[PDB]
Amino acid sequence: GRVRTKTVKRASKALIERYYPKLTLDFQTNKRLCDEIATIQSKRLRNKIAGYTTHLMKRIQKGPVRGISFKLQEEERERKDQYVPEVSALDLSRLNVDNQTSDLVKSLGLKLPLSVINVSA
Amino acid sequence: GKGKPRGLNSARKLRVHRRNNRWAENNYKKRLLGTAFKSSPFGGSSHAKGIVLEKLGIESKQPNSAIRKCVRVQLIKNGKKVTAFVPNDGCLNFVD
Amino acid sequence: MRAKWRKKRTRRLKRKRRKVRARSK
Amino acid sequence: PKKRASNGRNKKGRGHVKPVRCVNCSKSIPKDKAIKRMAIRNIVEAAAVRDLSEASVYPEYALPKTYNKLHYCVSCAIHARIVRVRSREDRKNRAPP
Amino acid sequence: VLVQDLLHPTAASEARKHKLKTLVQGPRSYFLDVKCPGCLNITTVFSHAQTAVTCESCSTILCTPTGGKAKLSEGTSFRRK
Amino acid sequence: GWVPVTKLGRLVKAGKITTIEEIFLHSLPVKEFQIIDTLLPGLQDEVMNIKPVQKQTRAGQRTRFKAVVVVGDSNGHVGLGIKTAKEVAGAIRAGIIIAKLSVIPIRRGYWGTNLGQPHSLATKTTGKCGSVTVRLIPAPRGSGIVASPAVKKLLQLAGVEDVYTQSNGKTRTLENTLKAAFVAIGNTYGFLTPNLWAEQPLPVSPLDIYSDEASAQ
Amino acid sequence: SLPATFDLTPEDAQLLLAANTHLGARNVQVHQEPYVFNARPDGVHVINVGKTWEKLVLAARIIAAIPNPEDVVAISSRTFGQRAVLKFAAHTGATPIAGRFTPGSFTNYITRSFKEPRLVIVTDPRSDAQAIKEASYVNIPVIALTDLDSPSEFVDVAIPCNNRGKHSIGLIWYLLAREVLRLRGALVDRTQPWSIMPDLYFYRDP
Amino acid sequence: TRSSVLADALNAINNAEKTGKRQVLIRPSSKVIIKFLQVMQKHGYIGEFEYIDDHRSGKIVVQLNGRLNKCGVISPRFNVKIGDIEKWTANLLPARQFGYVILTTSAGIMDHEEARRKHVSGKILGFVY
Amino acid sequence: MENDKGQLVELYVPRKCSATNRIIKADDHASVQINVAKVDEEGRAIPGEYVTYALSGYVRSRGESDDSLNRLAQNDGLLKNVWSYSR
RNA sequence: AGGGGAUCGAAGAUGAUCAGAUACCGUCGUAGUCUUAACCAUAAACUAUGCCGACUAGGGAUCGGGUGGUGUUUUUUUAAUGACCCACUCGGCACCUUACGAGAAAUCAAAGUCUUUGGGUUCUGGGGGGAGUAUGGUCGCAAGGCUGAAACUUAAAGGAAUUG
Repeated sequence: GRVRTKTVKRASKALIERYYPKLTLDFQTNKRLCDEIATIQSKRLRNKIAGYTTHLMKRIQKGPVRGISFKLQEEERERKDQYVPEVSALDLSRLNVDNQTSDLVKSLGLKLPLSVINVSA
Repeated sequence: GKGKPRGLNSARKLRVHRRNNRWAENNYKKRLLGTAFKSSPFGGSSHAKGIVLEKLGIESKQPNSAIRKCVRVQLIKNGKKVTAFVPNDGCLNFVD
Repeated sequence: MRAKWRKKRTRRLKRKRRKVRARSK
Repeated sequence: PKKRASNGRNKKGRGHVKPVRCVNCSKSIPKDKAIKRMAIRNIVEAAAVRDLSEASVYPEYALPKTYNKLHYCVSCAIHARIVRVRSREDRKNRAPP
Repeated sequence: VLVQDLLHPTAASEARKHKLKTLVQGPRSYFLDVKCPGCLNITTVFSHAQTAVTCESCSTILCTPTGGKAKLSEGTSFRRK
Repeated sequence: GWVPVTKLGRLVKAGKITTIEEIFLHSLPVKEFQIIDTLLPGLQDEVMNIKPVQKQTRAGQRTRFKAVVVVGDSNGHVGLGIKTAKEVAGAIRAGIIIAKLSVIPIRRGYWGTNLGQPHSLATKTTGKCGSVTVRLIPAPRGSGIVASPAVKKLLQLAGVEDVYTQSNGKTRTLENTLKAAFVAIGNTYGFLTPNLWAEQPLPVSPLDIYSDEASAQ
Repeated sequence: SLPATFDLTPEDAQLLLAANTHLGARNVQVHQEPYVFNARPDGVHVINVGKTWEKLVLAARIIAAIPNPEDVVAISSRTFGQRAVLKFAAHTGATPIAGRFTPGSFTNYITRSFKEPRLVIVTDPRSDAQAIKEASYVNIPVIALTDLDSPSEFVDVAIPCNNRGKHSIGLIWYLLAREVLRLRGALVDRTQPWSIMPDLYFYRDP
Repeated sequence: TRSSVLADALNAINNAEKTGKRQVLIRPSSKVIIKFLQVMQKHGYIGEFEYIDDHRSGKIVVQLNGRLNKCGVISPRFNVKIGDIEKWTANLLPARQFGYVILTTSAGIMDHEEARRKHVSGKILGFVY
Repeated sequence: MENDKGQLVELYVPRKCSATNRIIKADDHASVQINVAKVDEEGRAIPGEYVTYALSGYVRSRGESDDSLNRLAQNDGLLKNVWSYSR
């Protein structure tokens, strides 16, 4: 009987994506910050917005959830997004295919190190 | 395809087929039978003089509700009996 | 009415007419 | 309009199959047009087998299970819950479950 | 694929498709040179016998016809000619 | 003012794209009506239909309004738009916006020899939406536009001067005939002629040679 | 042409044998038969790496032809390839889409997740029949990671590979991310392998 | 049965051309279609087509380069007088400048512009464009 | 398209689907043009030169964009043996 | 016309129902249902899709035939041999997705290759009623079948889908 309607949800998703560093786990603490960073006309609503704030923020710290985005996770993901090595596994470190790769080389008139490994007929 | 004889030498079949199928027309059939000439008050005529015999009030086919000011007339040319509308407002007070 | 009983009633009418028509003939 | 791909029947390329009566109203219908139900139930109730085992000189009993094919006309089947009118797009769903 | 070398399809295609729907309606049957230990005459037998076969020199049965290729007799020595 | 959202709008906002035909040369998709506003300032309209159409609901016959508007100057560009809106005047502006979005060119041909400037269509074209089929038959120079009163104005906007329209089906419906005319009129470039057989170097994307200019994240 | 630097060494060929990237499902559509070598006695079909690896080089050439890595969409729709696509975007621009494609992303500019990509990559046409259908409206070249029995409509570059092999889907991503990087620039010659085993693109439970 | 091999030839080409196939196969490979194909061949509408002469009238394969758009037959082969050849073309040709109608003639099998030029007529075989 | 004195009077020369030579429509939003780079020494594709391929939306609809591309690639040396003409 | 004649069952009779119930329900029950020999020649005789021919997309099963496996499977453990599984193919009843294409759509892999209009060929329709009626002929023991209008009358019936 206490389901949170759309407007409290839409307000809550706004604050999480704008001041995620500024939220705190304690409900009373982040209740107060909703005062001057958001315009809530009724005190009861201000409680509820903070109410879903705690629910969302407790979830977000224990792994990011879809529907939430902010700068910190964008850059933190981007830190995984710059994993590029000098070289890579596909290399001349040792074509090992059936006989068709032997016919693959002489087709165009080029020289390749043909080392064929037969595939089962 | 197209369900009609197309072959170069089947002009008769196409002609007889059209001859039979032209009869399903309405204007065509009335001319061939001459039903306007034979079974019709007008013998292929535009007008026909006659004599009014009575003034009849006819209920108007609904949705309209009205008396339709019609007169029974005898056609001189065939002797038949038809009823005729009188145009214009009044015009039954202008006919006897 | 169905196509049946319209046809059936005309069939009964046709039956009646042929007896009457032949009755004079 | 044309409501079904196969008109109402599992009949393709015959012209005639057989008339079959219905187990409720006794209406002659084609056998394939019928609603076929392999009603597989015991003579007794589910909770009933306990007394039979108690009240039999056969300690290891067989639990017989009767078979009867109820051939149903759709007039009786729909009234008898056996089938349900389905969605037009879901009409094509021929899967038994 | 609409771009296919129907002119020279691989040997997989021919043995896969029907004879009459090939490029050239070539027979796939054959005649078999077949011998029996009890005779001294050769005998050429069609793949699908279509009727009983007997050596002229010695009276014998060779392969009883069936719908397709005939099941040859037990003591029958066959070869493709 | 107008802030574009598509790359096409942002690239047009650079001013690099100035040719409408480039959009159609590369078949560039169109999502913003301002694109044709800037590219074709000389662009007029005219409203064909004002049709009331109602949903029968629990309330009753809530009469929505559908109007069809054609757009395109006589230089060889035409766009036909249909839209359903409750307000009568907003339907005109709602319809034209999609009509701008749906602008299509035309291949103007010659009836006979290649004399003078093009006047008519270069081929007889197939068009059929619904039951209506409109067949645009090329006509000699000066023969006039022989068409339905509604359809002929679509051709007048298109800028073709002579054509024969062979209408089929329930031409009484105006929306289908307009679409059928529109389907047929745009089939000119879908029809191949031997002068077109010559291969082209397949000109590269102005979306990439005018290149990334905006959306500089 | 293409240089001699595009061979499949037996060390990574033996990886492909372990990767199980070459054995498909038990049936094949007629548009994937050029990418099939034979069938096995148990009734299963086989992909030949000679086709896909070349075709995978072709796809990179088209991606390399893209000037802006940020306007190329990489699609995943299942955890079987979610980790790889995000971490395929971990090597180039590759504006990614995770799971649900939120249809209306290529038209319908009003949406917040709207994009104007110049190319798309799909892990699975089956799980993503929709976004490929979206390219039909906005003229996007489509490169698909196709099974032998995956329907291949509206897809320009079909990559025949195993979508049922965990070690396969990330490895086809492992390659596809590799040579684009190689053609991106500042990648050294192809003499030596990666820092660690390639097992790192592959989603683990949990 | 095959009431006209020419009809089934032009039918088959259109069916495959609409599909966009690079090659089409025709049977039973008579010469009238072969003569018909020559007329397209000199007009670039059709590409290299290989005639396969099996001992049962054989068959053909036609590597059409996806060039024409619609080639059809006028069956039966109506006769035509030279004064009315233009009348036929208007009803069949998408345009005067391009597209041809094929006339069989005791002179030979040729498209209409040359049949007009050399001034001889006959019966209509088909139309190409 | 050109008049009696050259000077082509035509909005644009349409593209031909290089797979099937059919003329590209003006609204064929399924039709797509792909660019392929040109590679050079030590396996690096160079921006600046690029080969272009046009595909009609009809071909994509039929799902033949892939094989037709292989026909359009085996000739131009992009791939050695991917499109098997004979099978 | 003859034989047969269990069941069911027109007609009919009954007892209920309703206001009426000579209808539905129940019981009885005649012709009939069965057969021998003839008639009639009709059905929503319908897959409401004439017949023949070619082509165009994929798939899967199924029926019948055929082909191959050092495949399984049958007393003998590659022997005196059917069933099965595999790869197929021919023909059939059909089926699932997709609509390239068509269509008014429902839907159709044929209802596709039809305004880019022509493979051959047969029959049928021209708003609805009147009316499959009257007449006339022919067939039939008859029932009736086949052929088949008109006068007169109306501005619409009708198709497929949408919303209520």
